[PDB]
Amino acid sequence: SWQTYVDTNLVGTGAVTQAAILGLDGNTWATSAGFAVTPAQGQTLASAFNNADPIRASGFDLAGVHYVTLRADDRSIYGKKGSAGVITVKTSKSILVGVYNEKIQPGTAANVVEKLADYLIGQGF
Repeated sequence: SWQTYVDTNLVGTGAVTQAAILGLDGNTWATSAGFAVTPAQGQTLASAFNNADPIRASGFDLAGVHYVTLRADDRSIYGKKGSAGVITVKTSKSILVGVYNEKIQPGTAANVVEKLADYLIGQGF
């Protein structure tokens, strides 16, 4: 879903000053930011979603960013750390990753990512 919205606003700063689309062990789709995630991107998200134990306690880490992760098991997963935030939710067989800094509020980005998804939720991937 963020594919076409990745090369325009959604990523430039249409809610997040950075965003990437990874997940699903089938392949990648499209990313756009200033951080290279290790090759274990789709392998760290599918495994991180085991029992909300590793992501809940201690939190998880990536190339150079990490969060505490509050809830992660229902369907959406927008984690935060107190300054920046990474909205990781599923849509069209892909987990968008709204990577933004403190400039964007954890609510202004969760509101736009909630409506866009609302469109792809009717189907459910």
